[PDB]
Amino acid sequence: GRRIQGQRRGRGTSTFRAPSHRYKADLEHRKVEDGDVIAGTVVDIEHDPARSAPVAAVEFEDGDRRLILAPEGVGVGDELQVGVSAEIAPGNTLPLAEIPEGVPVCNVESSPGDGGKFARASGVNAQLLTHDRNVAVVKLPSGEMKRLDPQCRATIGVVAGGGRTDKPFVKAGNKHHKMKARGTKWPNVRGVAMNAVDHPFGGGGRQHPGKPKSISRNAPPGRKVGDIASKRTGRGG
Amino acid sequence: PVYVDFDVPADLEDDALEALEVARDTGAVKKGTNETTKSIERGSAELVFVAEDVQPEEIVMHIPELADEKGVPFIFVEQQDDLGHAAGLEVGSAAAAVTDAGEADADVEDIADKVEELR
Amino acid sequence: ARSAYSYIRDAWKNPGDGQLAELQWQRQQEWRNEGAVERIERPTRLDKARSQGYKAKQGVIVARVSVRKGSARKRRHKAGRRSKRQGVTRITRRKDIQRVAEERASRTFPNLRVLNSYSVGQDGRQKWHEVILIDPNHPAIQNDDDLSWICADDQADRVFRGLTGAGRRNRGLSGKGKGSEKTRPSLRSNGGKG
Amino acid sequence: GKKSKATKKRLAKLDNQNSRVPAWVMLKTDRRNHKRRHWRRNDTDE
RNA sequence: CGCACGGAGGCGAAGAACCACAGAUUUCCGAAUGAGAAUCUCUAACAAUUGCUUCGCGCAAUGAGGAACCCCGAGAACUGAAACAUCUCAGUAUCGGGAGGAACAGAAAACGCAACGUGAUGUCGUUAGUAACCGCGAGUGAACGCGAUACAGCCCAAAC
RNA sequence: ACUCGUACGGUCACUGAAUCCUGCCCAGUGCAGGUAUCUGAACACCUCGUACAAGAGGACGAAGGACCUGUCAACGGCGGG
RNA sequence: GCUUUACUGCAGGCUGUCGCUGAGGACUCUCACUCCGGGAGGAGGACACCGAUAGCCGGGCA
Ligand SMILES: [Cl-]
Ligand SMILES: [Cl-]
Ligand SMILES: [Cl-]
Ligand SMILES: [K+]
Ligand SMILES: [Mg+2]
Ligand SMILES: [Mg+2]
Ligand SMILES: [Mg+2]
Ligand SMILES: [Mg+2]
Ligand SMILES: [Mg+2]
Ligand SMILES: [Mg+2]
Ligand SMILES: [Mg+2]
Ligand SMILES: [Mg+2]
Ligand SMILES: [Mg+2]
Ligand SMILES: [Mg+2]
Ligand SMILES: [Mg+2]
Ligand SMILES: [Mg+2]
Ligand SMILES: [Mg+2]
Ligand SMILES: [Mg+2]
Ligand SMILES: [Mg+2]
Ligand SMILES: [Mg+2]
Ligand SMILES: [Mg+2]
Ligand SMILES: [Mg+2]
Ligand SMILES: [Mg+2]
Ligand code: NA
Ligand code: NA
Ligand code: NA
Ligand code: NA
Ligand code: NA
Ligand code: NA
Ligand code: NA
Ligand code: NA
Ligand code: NA
Ligand code: NA
Ligand code: NA
Ligand SMILES: [Sr+2]
Ligand SMILES: [Sr+2]
Ligand SMILES: [Sr+2]
Ligand SMILES: [Sr+2]
Ligand SMILES: [Sr+2]
Ligand SMILES: [Sr+2]
Ligand SMILES: [Sr+2]
Ligand SMILES: [Sr+2]
Ligand SMILES: [Sr+2]
Repeated sequence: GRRIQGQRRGRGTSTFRAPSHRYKADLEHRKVEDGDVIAGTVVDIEHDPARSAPVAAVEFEDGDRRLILAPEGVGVGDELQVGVSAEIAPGNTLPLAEIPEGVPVCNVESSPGDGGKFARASGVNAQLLTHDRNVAVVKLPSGEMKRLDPQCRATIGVVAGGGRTDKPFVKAGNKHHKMKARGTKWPNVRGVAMNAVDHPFGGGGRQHPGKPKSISRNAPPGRKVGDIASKRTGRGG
Repeated sequence: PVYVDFDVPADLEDDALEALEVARDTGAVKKGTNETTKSIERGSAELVFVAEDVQPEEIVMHIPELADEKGVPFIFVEQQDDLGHAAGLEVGSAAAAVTDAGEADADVEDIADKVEELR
Repeated sequence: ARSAYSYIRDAWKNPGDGQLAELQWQRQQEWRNEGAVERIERPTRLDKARSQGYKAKQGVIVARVSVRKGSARKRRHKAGRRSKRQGVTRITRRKDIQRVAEERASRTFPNLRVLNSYSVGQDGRQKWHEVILIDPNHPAIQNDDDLSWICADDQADRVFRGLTGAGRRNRGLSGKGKGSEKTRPSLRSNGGKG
Repeated sequence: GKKSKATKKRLAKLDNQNSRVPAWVMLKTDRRNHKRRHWRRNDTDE
């Protein structure tokens, strides 16, 4: 047949790419040697085209203008501290060791000094639970207990822009606009509505899949469609 | 480095290179790794010199183990160009050998003894 | 008596034993962080270099080349092919890694001509070969009774035409009798059946 | 369309090539411009 | 005073025309090399990669072309098998790299008419559709030797 | 590439606004988890064999399979008497 | 051209084994190698990646 849509994706053509040239900043944490004497004042609160959540413009003590991931409640004029012995205030970045247990945290690092990987979407938060000299157990937004290094930096508080998923898109045009700002080809034509040549579920006199939808993990790209390695399907049982 | 099992002090090296300069003007010396190796094999070697900055380490690699099974004493020199100048050459030398010393026999004897004590 | 050279030779008979084992473990760490073709002042294997034709003279260059390990890096057929010609994984190239090395070297040095090459080891993913290259234009060679043959017009780009020893060995030209019916005088003359 | 200096020299040449075979060549050879190009009917390069 | 038999005019015995060899000139783009560009332009140029090196582009090399031939790599399918998969078409077509006026080969870790024999290598004739291969199907297919052509044998590494 | 992205994400599919709802079936097929036991290739190892080799047999045994379980808004099924 | 539990194969995924690969049937380590860090240094670690081979799945493709 012909290569399926998921195969055209990896080629990285214009249609499947993200409008990077229209994106503001790659939100990473500031690189401090040691100490704490790094503080800044929030100049502006901007809209980030990349994640739909707001982003805070901060100017530091050493005169560095960089955008940072905005938590809830952080406004213009406010002072945020970054360092080891930073004040345990919402919006401050300090390693997981220094942050007390049972406190909601965002922009958590994987390997210490990477700039933040986990809990970065609108209104989400990671929960810090257990402490040790070796490990800091953080409960990520998916409900998974991630065992992390205590030297991994994290910003205190939940991410701003919460409850975005609550209000519906209502009309196709609103989805259109959102998708034109992301790295996604939209709209989605069902495989079952295509020809046999185009997709494993294409063909027939009526629209139904050919074989069962639950595909094996070992399936090759071109065949791996539908329910990928499903442990189960349905709602009941 | 791989063939070096002991660090020779700067003072002991100064004595050794001084003894080599008077070994050419009185007795006789061998210049070059090939001529050093043949001297250890023919038994006509009293004291053998080997440089520490030899790249590749292969050229000189064999001297420490060969001298041990032939009873010939050896000493390490840090630089290659200094051993060449000491043997009386414009170029450098990876290894030099003293084939029968001359009016330095008493100095060479003590240098051979200072090295054995340094293991 | 034994030459000093014979000791470098005897060491390289077993590159995984003795002092050389430690020397390779150390040197390869620096080599892996070097380029594809790296010119070096002095050969790692002096005996082999001299045996192959190297002289510590002007216009005699040596370079280390790293080429990847394994079979062919081949693309699968995008058109109709019968079962026999549908292979990708088990296909190997007709030129050995030593020859790929010699060629990469001669291209980095468009004025020089390949004299010979030799293996200097491998790790789990790449192989290293040092190539002796000669300057046909330098008078230090044009007057050398041992190396002036390489200055002839017909020796131009000799590696790409398989005129190297590694070339002639890979072309199946070693044997003078039985088994070399389709190799001598050339593979092309024998309809490419070698 | 905007023409360059080289493009102009070429168009200038093509216009000159479009002139008739002089009256005297007919008398010298004792008896046709095969490269007759029209602005509408024919087509130039570029 | 070309093709080219016009008109006007001119050149040649100061030996023109014409032919041979040699030299002068030889715009721009072009490997195209100071940088850019649909043959033009902008402000000293071996651009790039190398060798030597006075370590300065100072001295050099490479690049691209050529009817086919030559050498080194990549490598089909139609087709034949009365289907077809191994096989065949075929190491063919086509593609990548490269040299020369010819290429390649070449002075035995050969042959093995087994000998008390031959004596570098190509090529030609033959050996022979033989040996060998093969859904042992269709098909595929040498060599040693022999007769010729032409002949030519040497240099390193190491020992000292 | 997704990605100046990080689960309020984005990938892969199905259904097709709202409203009222969405029953029963895991035997087959698919996917996934488990598995005492059975089955499960090559390397190495052991036996025979061969002055060596081919080769024959054994031992151990991965994924997978057998077997068990989960799953139908997974393929689909919902009859005869 | 297209389909599949048609024939035969080819990619791909999973898995064992050999090489890279090191010190002291379960375990410790650090020196190769990998990743994070601008750096100091940190995480991981003889595994993973890669090369090779074997078994299973394999209309994704011929
Ligand atoms: Cl969305
Ligand atoms: Cl060459
Ligand atoms: Cl004979
Ligand atoms: K065929
Ligand atoms: Mg970022
Ligand atoms: Mg939605
Ligand atoms: Mg778009
Ligand atoms: Mg749709
Ligand atoms: Mg349709
Ligand atoms: Mg299909
Ligand atoms: Mg429908
Ligand atoms: Mg339907
Ligand atoms: Mg066919
Ligand atoms: Mg020929
Ligand atoms: Mg006009
Ligand atoms: Mg230019
Ligand atoms: Mg047919
Ligand atoms: Mg038949
Ligand atoms: Mg054939
Ligand atoms: Mg024969
Ligand atoms: Mg519809
Ligand atoms: Mg990296
Ligand atoms: Mg098919
Ligand atoms: Na060259
Ligand atoms: Na063959
Ligand atoms: Na026109
Ligand atoms: Na001319
Ligand atoms: Na030039
Ligand atoms: Na220069
Ligand atoms: Na037929
Ligand atoms: Na047919
Ligand atoms: Na066959
Ligand atoms: Na069922
Ligand atoms: Na058709
Ligand atoms: Sr970074
Ligand atoms: Sr980041
Ligand atoms: Sr269908
Ligand atoms: Sr239900
Ligand atoms: Sr030197
Ligand atoms: Sr050339
Ligand atoms: Sr027209
Ligand atoms: Sr002859
Ligand atoms: Sr079932």
